[PDB]
Amino acid sequence: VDPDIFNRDPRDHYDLLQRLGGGTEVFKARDKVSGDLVALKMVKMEPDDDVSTLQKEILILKTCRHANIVAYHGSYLWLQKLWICMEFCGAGSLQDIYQVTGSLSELQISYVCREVLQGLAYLHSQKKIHRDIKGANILINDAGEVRLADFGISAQIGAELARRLEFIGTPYWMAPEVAAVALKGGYNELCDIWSLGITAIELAELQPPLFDVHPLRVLFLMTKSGYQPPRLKEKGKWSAAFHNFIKVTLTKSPKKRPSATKMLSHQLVSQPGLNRGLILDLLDKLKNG
Amino acid sequence: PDIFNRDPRDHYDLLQRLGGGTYGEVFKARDKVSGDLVALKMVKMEPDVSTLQKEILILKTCRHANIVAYHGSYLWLQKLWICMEFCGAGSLQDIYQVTGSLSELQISYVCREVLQGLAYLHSQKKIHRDIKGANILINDAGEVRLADFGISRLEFIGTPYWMAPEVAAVALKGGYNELCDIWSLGITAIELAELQPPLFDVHPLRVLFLMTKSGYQPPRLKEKGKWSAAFHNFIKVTLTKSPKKRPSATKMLSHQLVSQPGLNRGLILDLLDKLKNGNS
Ligand SMILES: Cc1ccncc1-c1cc(N)c2cnc(NC(=O)[C@H]3C[C@@H]3C#N)cc2c1
Ligand SMILES: Cc1ccncc1-c1cc(N)c2cnc(NC(=O)[C@H]3C[C@@H]3C#N)cc2c1
Repeated sequence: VDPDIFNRDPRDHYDLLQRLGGGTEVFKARDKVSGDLVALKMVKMEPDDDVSTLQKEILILKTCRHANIVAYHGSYLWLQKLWICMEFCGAGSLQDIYQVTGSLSELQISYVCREVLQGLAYLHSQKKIHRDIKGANILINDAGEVRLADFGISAQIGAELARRLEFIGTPYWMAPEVAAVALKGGYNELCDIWSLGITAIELAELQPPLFDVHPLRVLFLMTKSGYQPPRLKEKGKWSAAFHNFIKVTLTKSPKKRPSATKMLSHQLVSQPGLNRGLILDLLDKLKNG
Repeated sequence: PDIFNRDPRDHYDLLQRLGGGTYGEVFKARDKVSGDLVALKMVKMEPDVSTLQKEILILKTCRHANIVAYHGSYLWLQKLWICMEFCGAGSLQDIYQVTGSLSELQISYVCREVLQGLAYLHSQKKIHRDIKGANILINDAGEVRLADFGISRLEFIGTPYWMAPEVAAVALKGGYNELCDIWSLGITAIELAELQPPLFDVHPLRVLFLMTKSGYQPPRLKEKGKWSAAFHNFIKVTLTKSPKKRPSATKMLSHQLVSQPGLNRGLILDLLDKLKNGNS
């Protein structure tokens, strides 16, 4: 439910095309009037299904108006099926791409991080947290431009918090550090910086560190006292400025991890020559490789 | 270990819900064979039991005198029933509502017995998370006991390879450590002294937000007169603002208030006697 939801059938305005992506129901679609391409995320919805999560997710997306975040074109409601209409990105995600091209070049990774940091600075300026930064959620269009997508996990966290906030009851025995986690969450937007650092390793190595480890064992490894941030594996392949970018983004203490704005001044993402031309090259490798 | 794949209604007669949602789905029940009374707590399951048996084994390997007795557990139609000791007198909140305010010596004994229970749970990397009068049980032997529901959300997690360490910490523990129990015990002592925690009449949200301000100062006992230096000091240190400075359960057990002589179950049997008089 949304206060600007179009109360009509999206198929009156769009021609459905193929289904997109694992980890979605997302469809490529074409505006019947304009022939423009879009992406339509359909989710069937009984009237008894709780709307809280879908309500927050639409809200999070409509109040975004930034180039590095997939544009929003309204939502629909018809026939017990909700639809979210957003910008379409012809090349899909960076994960879809590197599974074909192999590891990106350092300059390509540098451009991608700058564009992601720009989007994160905008999200964090709205006090939004993405919380699922990864190769699979960084979309690339035919022009080689970078857009951030998939606010599902961000919506889930916000939905449950507001619910845990009004199902609070008697917190009069609650310690101060617990109440801070109750109201604010236990972590802040700097988690997106860490995730970006992991994504940089992912685009260099085709998987995040510890990808071959059982996920539960990973949660325990990262919570141990002596846990050390991960590092690039093939050190000789990369410059010191890239290593430092990983080191600083992967600062273990969130009280010392630089913000998105600060990172956008780092040497790796402030060097000259970073433009979508680097990704047009990557996309040509994808086509002609 | 014995988890029964049986309907617990085969063995017990349910009698009445206990508490008022403060405990959840908890029932007084009678053993159909003997007449023994027990308390049966129901907890819903998903189709997700391996770890379940591990936590059960720990619950019956326990014979700590400050943990409620565990008799068994039933699994039936995706619902887990935990069979426990039944305390006729209920909680300390059940008691002081009829009795009134506890005495400083009675409060000191409770704090000692609760601290021992807390030291046990913390030694298992369990956090109680809900220390308060309503959750401190008193059996007819005069024993002060805590319930161990540590046995009792991958949605938040999903895949963890990209998440920050602090996000993983929130996903596992929850953003804090067992020292939150020490704060809740300090508040509980005040509850036992005044029949309410500090700020009971303020709106939950308001109270929550006031604590996050850096201008927050811990609460204190209402009437400075009725209480001794030891009690006041016990409060001060248990209600330490920063968890990095809050004393552990083991350390708090050496505090003067819970070490003094004369702490014995007589204090609690006296309380039950007063309760018995109030109900006639
Ligand atoms: C990632 C995600 C997770 C969860 N919900 C939605 C999305 C999501 C959102 C959007 N706005 C998208 C826009 N465009 C694309 N483009 C393609 O998938 C190219 C490969 C197809 C062709 N041809 C995918 C998109 C996926
Ligand atoms: C604390 C807790 C937290 C969450 N879930 C269950 C319990 C719990 C566990 C147990 N083992 C109990 C055993 N006995 C009682 N007794 C009464 O409530 C007497 C006053 C009623 C009458 N008549 C309550 C019990 C509550």
